[PDB]
Parts: sequence; structure tokens; C-alpha cells
Amino acid sequence: MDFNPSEVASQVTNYIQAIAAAGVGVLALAIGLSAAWKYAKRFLKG
Amino acid sequence: MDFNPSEVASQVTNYIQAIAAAGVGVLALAIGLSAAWKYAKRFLKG
Amino acid sequence: MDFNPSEVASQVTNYIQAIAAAGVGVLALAIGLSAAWKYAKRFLKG
Amino acid sequence: MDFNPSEVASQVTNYIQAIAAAGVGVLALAIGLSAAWKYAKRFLKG
Amino acid sequence: MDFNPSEVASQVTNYIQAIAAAGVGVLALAIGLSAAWKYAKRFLKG
Amino acid sequence: MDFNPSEVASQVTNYIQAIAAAGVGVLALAIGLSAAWKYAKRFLKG
Amino acid sequence: MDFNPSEVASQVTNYIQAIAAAGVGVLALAIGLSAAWKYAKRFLKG
Amino acid sequence: MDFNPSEVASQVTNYIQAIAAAGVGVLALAIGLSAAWKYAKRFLKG
Amino acid sequence: MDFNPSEVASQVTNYIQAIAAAGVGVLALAIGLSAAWKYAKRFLKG
Amino acid sequence: MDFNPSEVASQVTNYIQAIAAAGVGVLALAIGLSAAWKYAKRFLKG
Amino acid sequence: MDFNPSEVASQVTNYIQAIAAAGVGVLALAIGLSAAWKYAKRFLKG
Amino acid sequence: MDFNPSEVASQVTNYIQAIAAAGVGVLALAIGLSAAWKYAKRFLKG
Amino acid sequence: MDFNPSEVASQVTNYIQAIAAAGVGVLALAIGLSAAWKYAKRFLKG
Amino acid sequence: MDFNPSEVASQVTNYIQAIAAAGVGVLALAIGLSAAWKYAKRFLKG
Amino acid sequence: MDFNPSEVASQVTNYIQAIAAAGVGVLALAIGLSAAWKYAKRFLKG
Amino acid sequence: MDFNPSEVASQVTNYIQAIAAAGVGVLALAIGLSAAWKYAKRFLKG
Amino acid sequence: MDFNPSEVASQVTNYIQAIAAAGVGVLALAIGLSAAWKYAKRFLKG
Amino acid sequence: MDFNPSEVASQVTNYIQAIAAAGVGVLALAIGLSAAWKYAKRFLKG
Amino acid sequence: MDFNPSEVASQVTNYIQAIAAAGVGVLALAIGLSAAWKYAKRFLKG
Amino acid sequence: MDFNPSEVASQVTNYIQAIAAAGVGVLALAIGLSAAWKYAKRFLKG
Amino acid sequence: MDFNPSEVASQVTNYIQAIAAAGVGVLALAIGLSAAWKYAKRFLKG
Amino acid sequence: MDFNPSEVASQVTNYIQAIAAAGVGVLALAIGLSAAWKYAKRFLKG
Amino acid sequence: MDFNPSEVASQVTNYIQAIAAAGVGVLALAIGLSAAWKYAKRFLKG
Amino acid sequence: MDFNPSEVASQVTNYIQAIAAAGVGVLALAIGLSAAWKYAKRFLKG
Amino acid sequence: MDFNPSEVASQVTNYIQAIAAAGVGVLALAIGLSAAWKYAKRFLKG
Amino acid sequence: MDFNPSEVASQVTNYIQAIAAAGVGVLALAIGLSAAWKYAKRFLKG
Amino acid sequence: MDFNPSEVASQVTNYIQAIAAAGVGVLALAIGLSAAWKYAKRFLKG
Amino acid sequence: MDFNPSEVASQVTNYIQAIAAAGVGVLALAIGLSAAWKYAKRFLKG
Amino acid sequence: MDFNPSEVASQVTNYIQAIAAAGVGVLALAIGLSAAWKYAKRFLKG
Amino acid sequence: MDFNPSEVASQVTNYIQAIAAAGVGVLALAIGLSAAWKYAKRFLKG
Amino acid sequence: MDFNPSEVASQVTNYIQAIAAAGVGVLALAIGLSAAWKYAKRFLKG
Amino acid sequence: MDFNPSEVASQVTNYIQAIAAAGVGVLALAIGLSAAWKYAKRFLKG
Amino acid sequence: MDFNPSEVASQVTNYIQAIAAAGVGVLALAIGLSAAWKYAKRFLKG
Amino acid sequence: MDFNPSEVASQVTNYIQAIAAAGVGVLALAIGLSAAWKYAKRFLKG
Amino acid sequence: MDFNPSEVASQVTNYIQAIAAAGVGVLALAIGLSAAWKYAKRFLKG
Repeated sequence: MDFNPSEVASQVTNYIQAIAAAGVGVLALAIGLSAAWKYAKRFLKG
Repeated sequence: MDFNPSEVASQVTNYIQAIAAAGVGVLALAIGLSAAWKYAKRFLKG
Repeated sequence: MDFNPSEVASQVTNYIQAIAAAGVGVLALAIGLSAAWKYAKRFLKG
Repeated sequence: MDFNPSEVASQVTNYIQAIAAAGVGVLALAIGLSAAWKYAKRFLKG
Repeated sequence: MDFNPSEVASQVTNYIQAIAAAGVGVLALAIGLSAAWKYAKRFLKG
Repeated sequence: MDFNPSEVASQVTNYIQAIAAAGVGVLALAIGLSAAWKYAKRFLKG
Repeated sequence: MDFNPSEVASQVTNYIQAIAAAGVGVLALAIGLSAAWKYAKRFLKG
Repeated sequence: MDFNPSEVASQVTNYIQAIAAAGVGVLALAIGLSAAWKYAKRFLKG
Repeated sequence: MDFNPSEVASQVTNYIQAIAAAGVGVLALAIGLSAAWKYAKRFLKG
Repeated sequence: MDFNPSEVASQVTNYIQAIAAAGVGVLALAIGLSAAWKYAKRFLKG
Repeated sequence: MDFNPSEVASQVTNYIQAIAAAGVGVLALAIGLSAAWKYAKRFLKG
Repeated sequence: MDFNPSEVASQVTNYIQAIAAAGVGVLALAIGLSAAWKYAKRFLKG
Repeated sequence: MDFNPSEVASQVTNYIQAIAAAGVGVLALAIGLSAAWKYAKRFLKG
Repeated sequence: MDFNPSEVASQVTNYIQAIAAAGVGVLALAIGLSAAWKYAKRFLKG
Repeated sequence: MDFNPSEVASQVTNYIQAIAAAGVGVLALAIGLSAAWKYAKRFLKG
Repeated sequence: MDFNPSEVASQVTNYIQAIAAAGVGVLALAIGLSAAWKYAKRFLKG
Repeated sequence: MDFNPSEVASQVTNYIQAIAAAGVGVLALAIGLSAAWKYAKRFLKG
Repeated sequence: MDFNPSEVASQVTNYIQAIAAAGVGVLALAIGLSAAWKYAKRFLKG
Repeated sequence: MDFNPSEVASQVTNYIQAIAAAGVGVLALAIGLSAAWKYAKRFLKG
Repeated sequence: MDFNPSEVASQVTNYIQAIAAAGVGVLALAIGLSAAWKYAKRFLKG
Repeated sequence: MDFNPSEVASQVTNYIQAIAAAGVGVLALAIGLSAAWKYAKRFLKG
Repeated sequence: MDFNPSEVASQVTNYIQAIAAAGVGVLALAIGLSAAWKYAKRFLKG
Repeated sequence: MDFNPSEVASQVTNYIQAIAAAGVGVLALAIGLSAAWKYAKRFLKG
Repeated sequence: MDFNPSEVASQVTNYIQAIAAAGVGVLALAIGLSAAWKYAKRFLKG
Repeated sequence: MDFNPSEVASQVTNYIQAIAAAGVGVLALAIGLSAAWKYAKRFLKG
Repeated sequence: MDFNPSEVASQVTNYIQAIAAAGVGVLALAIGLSAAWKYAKRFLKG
Repeated sequence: MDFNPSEVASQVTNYIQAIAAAGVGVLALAIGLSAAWKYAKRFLKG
Repeated sequence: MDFNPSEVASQVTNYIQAIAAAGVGVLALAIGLSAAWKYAKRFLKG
Repeated sequence: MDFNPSEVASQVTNYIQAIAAAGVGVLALAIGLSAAWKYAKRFLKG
Repeated sequence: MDFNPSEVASQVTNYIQAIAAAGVGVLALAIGLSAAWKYAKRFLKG
Repeated sequence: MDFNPSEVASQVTNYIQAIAAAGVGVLALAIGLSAAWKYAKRFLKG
Repeated sequence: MDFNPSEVASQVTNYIQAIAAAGVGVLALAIGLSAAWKYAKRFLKG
Repeated sequence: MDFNPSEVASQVTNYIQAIAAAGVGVLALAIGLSAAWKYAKRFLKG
Repeated sequence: MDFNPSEVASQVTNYIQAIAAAGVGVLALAIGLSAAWKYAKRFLKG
Repeated sequence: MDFNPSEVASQVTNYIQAIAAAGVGVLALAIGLSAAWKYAKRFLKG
């Protein structure tokens, strides 16, 4: 025998792996305009 | 199975795509007078 | 559906269109004496 | 049989759809002066 | 039925409409001297 | 509705109209001796 | 009811009315020597 | 019968109505110097 | 009964009244040299 | 997709094209007397 | 739309047209004795 | 695995590349009259 | 209300009136020997 | 409206009218001996 | 496009053409007695 | 109450009154040699 | 035994190492025009 | 890539090329009478 | 009780009193050569 | 009887009274250099 | 008892006292060249 | 590792190298007429 | 034991050491033309 | 006897000792760019 | 007995003492270029 | 390109060619009696 | 203990000491031609 | 108050009074031989 | 690299070379009658 | 208190007093030969 | 305590004392030829 | 370490060394005709 | 320490020493014919 | 290094050498008839 | 202290002392033939 929290509690392990790709696209994408927003919004001003 | 943060959390992905056109018209338009404002406001002075 | 930043965030679009007429009258009018100020103030000197 | 969280827990699905129109009018409207506030408040200064 | 964020959350809609008249009088009035301040303060100098 | 930069931002419009009469009396008056200063100061020399 | 930004936010309205008299005496007075400074300082030179 | 959250939970309804008058006097009053603070503090500088 | 934000939240009302006298002496006094600084610093130059 | 600073930020491009004709008439016209002012004012002197 | 530097910035255009008549009377008049000053002052000498 | 800030956060990288061409046309174009403004405005004066 | 550049900016108006009497005594007095200098210096020569 | 260089810049117009009477008395008077100086000084010589 | 210093800066071109006729009448006329002054003044002497 | 920019911002009012006496002694004194410099430097030359 | 926050909590350690290269390219690139923007935008002005 | 100050900042390059022809006609033309003015005005005197 | 911005915020009141003596010595001293610089540098030239 | 939140919950009432004196000395003292910092740091610059 | 924000929160009181000596040496020293920079940089120019 | 401000922040290094050639052509070219303008405009006068 | 902010928080210590060399090359290089820009741009003018 | 919460409940005592080294590396490392981020990101801007 | 928050909760007391030396080196060091950045970056400009 | 002082500055070239015919008639004509004046006036005397 | 802004914030103290030698060579050197530029450029003219 | 150009600008008034005695001795003395030079040099010739 | 004031600032070098031929024809030609004017105008007189 | 432009701005007052003795020796001395130059250079001629 | 702008801001006080000796040698020396330039250049002419 | 304004800010040092050769050729060359212009233009006149 | 305007601003000191030899050769040489021009041009006339 | 007024300002040195041969031919030639004019015109008279 | 126009502006004092010996030799020498020219040229005539 063993305790079964180990193989099966782990599924979450994928719960956190999946968001990296879409999860990031949201900040990757929010952040995306976030830094560009400074120049795109900034440089014509001078 | 899979986790469904991926197809459906993505809708936001359009939340950020839509502002580029109107979102920009505001700085595009604020910025619009912002650079023109310098010459239009500047050159008659000399 | 769509996101509604597009029709309604646009109202500002008129916020920037209105000043062109009064907004300009101020520099149009400040600038107005600004270039005239040079000759009107300058030419009698010679 | 099935579990009934699916048809009936969904009503909320409209709870989030309704605010897009009024919900946005508040930022659409707060934001509305928010970008216009910069030029309307800015350009006469030059 | 419907959700009631729509009729009643809207009251704010007037919260933003009222300042346009007094709200503007402050920049309208701060700005008021702000552009005039340049000539009134500027032109006697030449 | 409309935006109120137009009736009330205009007050400055008088800020620039008033100096023409006193504003000019200063150059009108500085300039006044400025051209006369040349003959009044010049012609006895010959 | 109404929102009370309108009667009470207005007090500033006097904040801008008061400086016209002292506020001007400073440029009225700085400017005062500013134009006179040119002739008073200029004309004896010829 | 009915459920009594409706007549009696409403008392709060006055909890929010009362601050508009004093509640505003604080921003009305903080804000009061806040816009005036710019000219009163600004215009003598020129 | 009534809600007591009204008599007692008001004390701040004096928090803003007191600075007008000392509060102003600082800009009144910073500003004090600020406009004088221009002539006192300017006029000997000509 | 693309970023929209390019078509719409360009409007200014006309902001600078328009002054060439009126903008120049002011120096064209200030300058106009400026060179003529030398002979018209100069040659009778000899 | 158009930019309004063109109709309204032009007012100066009259700022330069008006001096030709008075503006000239000053050199017309300073110059007036200026050439006459040579003979009127010169010819009796021989 | 890797972290995905690297491929997707980069899009901004084009946000800054695009303005060089239009972005510059504004100073390229504001600056354009800016240096020319000195001779075009200067040389007839001599 | 009115703008107060008009009564108080005018003080200069006396700044220019005072020099006529002393201001002139300097050319009146420099010029004084200036024309006399020609005969007083000239006529004994013949 | 009009520009006020015209009524008030004109005062000089009298600046040049006054010297004709005293202004001339100086050459009228310098010149006065200037032609007489030739005979008065010349004729006894023969 | 072109730069507009060329058609409009040229007006001066007439500023110099006009004096030839009146401008000359002054030397034409000052010079007029100037050469005649020698014989008219000279020949009776012999 | 009142706003206190009026009694206390005024101190500058003396900042400008004091230089008239020393302030003038500098041009009064620079100017002093400035007009005298012409005769003192000029008349021995003839 | 030991506690396992140490080997596995560390993965973040790479979360911060990766942005240095792309992370910097954004300021490296925003900053990139940021300093160049001053000369490129500045020097033609003189 | 490259920086675009080089092709587009250059337009000014024509701003300076155009005045040579009209620009010169003004001194070419002011200067024109300027040297001729000496003989035309000088030689009849002898 | 009272609010303590009044006795203790005032210390600055001396922050502005101290510079008058050293603060002035800098312009008093920069200005010192500034007016003297004109004659000391000017008068030997004649 | 009564409920005892009233006499004993009040002790805090002193918790807020004590900071006014030290609490203020920190902003009184931070603020202290904060306004003085502007002139002390500003005026020598002119 | 008492509340202990008073003796111990005060340590900061020295946090602000220490910078006056080094803190000032930085502006004392930045400012140091700042006023000297004007003459040292200015006077040789004349 | 290292920090990457060093290779990539440097790109600007070319931002400043490019203007030397076009950047100079503008003053090289403005300056170009600027010194020539003195003789070309000066020497015929004698 | 000790707290580990001391060895490891320090890495930044190099974050600030690295820019001195590239960081300076940007102002060293912007500033580079900045002082040279005055003579290179200035001296041919005389 | 004794109660055994004392030797064995203590193991946690190491639970808190271990994070100081890795635990800190995360803020040590997050903080690491956090302060450096200000200069590295700030100084090229001037 | 006593409560043991007093000897052992205090360890933090060193948590705050340690950063003063490294903690300061970061602002000491960020600030370090921060004031120097103004002159080093400023003075060559004049 | 070339510099245009050469074709257009030349017009004067005719300014000097025209007087030879009228210019001479004045001395040709003044001189005309000038030599004849000796015999016509001389020979009858013997 | 003490606060460590004092030893370490001071490094800047050298930031300002170093420019005196190179910093001056730029004005020392710009200024260098600046005064020499007047005679070297001036004296041959007489 | 009054303007102080009047008592103190007057000192020059003595600048012109002093030369009459020495100033004249130079022409009085140059002129002195100037008329005597004719007889003293003339009469022995007959 | 090098600085480009040297090849391109030189163009003026031709600005001064061109006038020698036309530039001289004006004095060559003004001077032309200038010496001839003495004999042509002189010798018949004897 | 008072403003300290009065005791310390006055030092210049000696800046103008010192040149009278050396300052005059230059014209006293330039002028010295200037009147003597006429007789010393003139009288032997007769 | 006191504020330390007074001992340390004063260093500039020497910044202005040092130029009097070298600072003057430049005008002392530019001026040196400046007055001598008139006689040395003038007197041989007679 | 050291601060790097010293090796790299120096490049300007060559910015000022290069113009001496071309920079001078412009005045060397403008001045070149400037002194020659007097005799070449002067001596034939006698 | 010292301020370095003294050793290095002095270089100009040679800027003025060098022209004495060439600088003089121009007037030495212009003046050279200038006095000789009178006899060489004068004496054959008798 | 050296200053380059010396080799290149010298070109004028030839500007004065060339006229001796043609320059003289004009007086050599005007003077030529000038002395001959006396006998050629004189001797037949006896 | 003193102002240093007095020892060093004086050098000119020798600028005027040196010409007396060579300066005079030119008139001493021009004048030399000038009086001798009358007898040497006159007496053989009788």
C-alpha cells in the first residue's frame, strides 16, 4: 500500500501548466499594449 | 478531458483587440492635436 | 454580442472636435496679436 | 439523469451580459471625460 | 424578471452629466485666465 | 447636451480685446517717443 | 434630490475672482516697470 | 405574508442619502481648494 | 434617530479652514518671492 | 492586425500643410515690409 | 472638417495693412524732413 | 516548458518599430519647418 | 467684473510722461551744444 | 473693432510739427549767419 | 507642394519699384539744385 | 471667511517699490554717463 | 527529511531571469527612442 | 532598419534652396539701388 | 483642541526668511556685475 | 443596565487625539522641508 | 498608561534633521554651481 | 548573467551618429547662407 | 542566523554600476553635441 | 511526565528558518530588479 | 509568568535595523546618481 | 546651383551706364560755360 | 545607530567635483572662442 | 511715489555744464590761433 | 568619424569667391567714374 | 525685515565711480590728441 | 538648528570673485585694443 | 570606479578644435575682403 | 579646490596677442598707404 | 595648435599690394595731367 | 577687493603714448614737406 494524494492530487499540476499559454496571453496581451502604450502614446508629444 | 480556461478565458483576447481601433482614435485624436498643436500654436510667433 | 467601448467611448471624439473652433480662437486670437505684435510694435522704430 | 448545475447555475451567465451595456456606460461615460478631459483641460494652456 | 443594475446603477449617469456645467466652470474659469494670462501677462513686455 | 468649453472658455476672448486699447497705449505711447525720438533728437544736429 | 458638486464645488469660483485684483497688481505692477523700463531705461541713450 | 428585507433593509437607503450633503462638503471642500489651489498657487508665478 | 456622519464627520471642515491662514502663508510667502523674484532679479539687467 | 498610430496619428500631417499658405502670409506679409522697410525707409535719406 | 488657423489667424493680416497708412506717415513724415533737411539746411551755405 | 513573456510580450517590439516611420514624419515634418523656419523667416531681414 | 490690466497697467503711462521734461533736458541740453557747437566752433574760422 | 496704432501712434505726428518752428530757428539762425557770413566777412576785402 | 516665400515674399519687389519714381524726384529734385546750384551760384562771380 | 492671497501675496508689492530708488540709481547712474558720455566724449572732437 | 519550498519554490527564480532579455528589450527599446528622441527631436531646432 | 531623420528631415534642404532665387532678389533688388544709389545720388554733385 | 499644521508647518516660514540675506547676495552679487558689466565693459569703447 | 461599548470602546478616542501632536510633527516636519524645499532649492537658480 | 506612537514614532524626527546637513550639501553643492554657472558661464561673452 | 541595458540601450548611440551628416546639413546649410549672407548682403554697400 | 536582504538585495548594486559606462555614453554622447552644438552652430554667424 | 507540544510542535521552527534563504531570494530577486528597475529604467530619460 | 510576545516578537526589531545599511545603499546608490544626474547631465548644456 | 548676386546684383551696372549721357550733360553743360566763361568773360578786358 | 544618507548619499559630492575640470573645459573652451571671437572677428574691420 | 529718472538721471546735466569751461578752452584755444592764424600768417605777404 | 562643419560649412567659401567678379564690377564700375570723375570734371576748368 | 537689493545691489555703484578716473583717461587721453591733432596737424599747412 | 543654504550656498560667492581678475583681463584685454584701436587706427589718417 | 563625464563628455573638445581651421576661413575669408574692402574700395577716390 | 575659469578661460589671452602682429599689418598696411596717400597723391598738384 | 587669423587673414595683404600698380596709374595718370596741366595750360599766357 | 578696469584697462594708455613718436613722424614728415612745399615750390616764381 501507499496513500493516493500523490498521483491523483497532482492533476492540478496540469491546472497551473495550461494557463501559462492562455494565461500569459492575457497579460502578454494586456501588458502588450501596456509598454507600447507609453511610446505610442508618448513620442508624438515632443 | 482538459481544463476550460483556455478557449473561454480567451474572449478577453478580443477585449484588447477592439480598443486598438477606437482606443487609438482617442490618443490618435488627442495626440492628433498634440503634435500639430506645437506648430500651429508655434510658427506664427517668429 | 461585441464590447461597448467602441460606440460610447467615442463620445470624446466630439470632446476634441469642439475645441478646434473655440480652442483655436484662443491661440488664433493670442497668436493673433502675437505675429502682428512684431510689426505693429516694430516698424515705427525705423 | 444528469446534475442540474449546468442549465440553472448558468442564469448568472446573463448577470455578466447585462452590465456590458450599462456597465460600460459608466466607464464609457467616466472614461468619456477621462480622455477628453486631457485636451479640453490641456490645449488652451499653450 | 431581469437584473436591476441597469435602471438603478445608471443614476451615476447623471453624476457625470452635472459636473459638465460646474465642472467646466472650474477649468473653464482656471483655463479662463490660463490662456489670457499669456497675452495679458505677455504683450506689454514688447 | 454639448461640451461647455465653448461659451465659458471664450471669456478670455475679452482678455485679449481689452489690452488692445491700454495695451497699445503702452507701445503707442513707447513707440510714441520712439519714432519722434529720431527727429526730435536728430534734426538740430545738421 | 440632486448631486451637491454644483453649489459647494463652485466656492473656488471666488478663488479665481479674488486674484484678479491682487493678482493683477503683481503683473500689473511687474509689468508696470516692464514696459516703462524700456523708455526710462532707453531714451536718454540717444 | 412577504419577506421583510424589503421595507427594513432599506433604512440604509437613507445611510447613503445623508452623506451626499456632508459627504460632499468634504470633497466639495477638499476639492474646493484643490482646483483653486492651482491658480491661486499658479498665476502670480508669471 | 438620524445617522451621525453629519455633525461629527464635519470636524474636518475645520481641518481645511485652518490651513487657509498658515497654508497660504507658505505659498503666500513662497509665491511672495516668486513674483518679486522676477523684477528684483530682472531689472538691474537692463 | 497592425497598430493604428500610422493612418490616424498622421492627420497632423495636414496640421503642418495648412499653415504653409496662411502661416507664410504672416511672415510673408511681416517679412513683406521687413525687407521693403529698409529701402522705403532708407533711400530718401541720401 | 479643416484646421482653423487659416481664417482666424489671418486677422493679423489687417494688423500689417493698417500701419501702411499711419506707419508710413511716421517715416513719410520723419523722412519728410529727412531729404528736405539736406537742401533746406544745405543751399543757403553756398 | 519555458515562461511565455518572451515570444508574446515582444509584440510591443513592433509597437515601437511602426512609429519610427509616421512618428518621425511628425517631428520630421514639425522639425521640417522648424529649421527652415529660421532662414525662411530670417534672411530677407538683412 | 472686467480685467484689471487697464487701470493699473497704465501707471507706466506716467513712466513715459515724466522723462519728457528731464529726458529732454538731456538731449535738449546735449543737442543744446550740438547745434551751437557748429557756429561757435565754425564762424571765427572765416 | 480696429487696431489702435492709428489714432495714438500718430501723436508723434505733432513730434515732427513742433520742431519746424524752433527747429528751423536753429538752422534758420545758424544758416542765418552762414550766408551773411560770406559777404559780411567777404566784401570789405576788395 | 512648394514653399510660399517665393510668390508672397516678392510683394516687396514692388516696395523697391515704387520709390524709383518719387524716390528719385527727391534726389532728382535735391540733386536738381545741387548741380545748378554751382553755376547759378558761380558764374556771376567772374 | 475670504481667501488670503490678497493681503499676504501683496508683500511683493513692496518687492517692486524698493528697487525704484536703488534700481534706478543703477540705470540712473549707468544712464548717467550714458548721455554725458556722448558730449563729454563728442565735443572736443570739433 | 527537509521542507520542499527550497528546490521547487525556486522555479520562479527563472521567472525573473527570462524577462531580463525580453523585458529589457521593451525599456531597452522604449528607452531606446527615449534618449535619442531628445537629440533627434532637439538638434535641428538650433 | 535605420532612423528616419535623414530622408524626411532633409525637406528643409529645399526650404533654404528656394530663397536663393527670391531671397536674393530682395537684397539683389535692395542692394540693387544700394550701390547705384551712391553714383546716381553722387555724381551730379561735382 | 486645534489642528497642529499652524505652529509647526510654519517653520518653513524661516526657510524663506534666511535666503533673503544669502539668497540675495547671489543675485545681489550676480546682478552685481550684471549692471556694472554694461559700463565697465561699454564705456571705454567710445 | 446599558451596553458597555460606549465608555470603554471610546478609549481609542484618545488613540486618534495623541497622534495629532507627534503625528503632525512628522508631516509638519516632512512637509516642513516640503514647501521650503521649493524656494531653498529654487531661488538661487535665477 | 499612554499610547506609544509619541516617543518611538518620533525617531523619524531625526530622519529629517540629518539630511539638512548632507541633504543640503547636494543642492548647496548643485545649486552651488547653479548660480555661479550663470556668471562664470555669462560674463566673458560681453 | 549581466544586465542588458548595455548592448541594447546603446542603439541610440547610432540615433545621435546619423544626424551628424543630415543634421549638420541643416545648420551647415542654414549656417551656409548665414556667414555668406553677411558679405553677399554687405559688400556692394561700399 | 542573520536576515538575507543584505548579500542578495545588493545585486542591484551592480544594476546602478553598469549604466555608468553606457548610461553615460547616452548623455555623454547627447551632451556631446549639446555643448558643441552651441559653437559649431554659433561661430560662423559672426 | 511533561506535555509534548514543546519538542515536536517546534519542528515548524525550521519551517520558518528554511524560507529565509529561498524565500528571500524571491523578494531578494523580485526586489532585486525592483530598485534597479527605477535607475535602469530612469536615467537614460534625462 | 508574563506573555512572550515581548522578547521573541522583537526579533523583527533587527529585521528593520539590517536594511538601514544595504537598504540605504540602494537609495543611497539610486539617489546617488539621482542628484548628480542633474548637474552631470545639466551643466555642459550652458 | 550657383549664388544669384551675379546676374541680378548687376542691374546697377546699368545704374552707372545711364548717367554717363545725362550725367555728363550736367558737367558737360556746367563745364560747358566753365571753360568758355574764361574767354568770354576774359578777352574783351585787353 | 545613525541614518546612512550621510556618508553614502555624499558620493554625489564627487559627481559635482569632477565636472569642474572637464565641465569647465567645455565652457572654458566654448567661452574660449567666445570672448576671442569678438576681437579676432572685430579688429580687422577698422 | 514718483519715478526717479528725474533727480538722478539729471546728474549728466552737470556732465554738459563742466565742458563749457575746458571744452571751450580747446576750441577757444584751437580757434584761438585759427582766426589769428589768418592775419599773423597773411599780412606780412603784402 | 569627424564633425561635418568642415566640408559643408565651407560652401560659403564660394559665397565670397563669386562677388569678387560682380562685386568688384560695382565698385570697379562706381569707382570707375569715381577717379575719372575728378579729371573729366576738373581739367576743362583751367 | 526689508528686501536686500538695496545695500548689496548698490556695489555696482562703485563699478561706475571707478571708471570715471581711468575711464576718462582713455578718452581724456584719446580725445587728448583728438583736439590737438587738429592744430598740430593743421597750422603748419598755412 | 538653522537652515544650511547660508554657509554652503555662499561658495558661489567666490565663483563671482575669481572672474574679476581673469574675467576682466578678457574685456580689460578686449577693451584694451578697443579704445587704442581708435587712435592707433585713427591718427595717421590726418 | 570614477564618473564618466570626463573622458567621453570631452569629445566636444574636438567639436571646438575643428572649426578653428574652417571656422576661421569664413571670417578669415569674410574679414578677408573686410579690411581690403576699405583700400580697394577707398584709394582710387583721391 | 579652486574654480577653473582662470587658467583655461585665459587661452583667449593669446587670441588677442596674435592679431597684434597680423592685425596690425592690416591697418599698418591700410594705414600704410593711408598717410602716404595724402603726399603721394598731394604734392605734385602744386 | 595656434589661432588661424595669421596666415589666412593676411590674404588682404595682397589686396593692398595689387592697387599700388593700377591704383597708382589712376593718380599717376590723374596727377599725370595734374602737374603738366599747370605749364601746358600756363606758359603760352606770357 | 576693487574692480580691475583700472590697472589693466590702462594698457591702452601706452597705445596712445607710442604713436606720438612714429605717429608724428608721419605728419611731422607729411607736414614736413607741407610747409616747405610752399617756399620751395613758391619763391623761384618771382
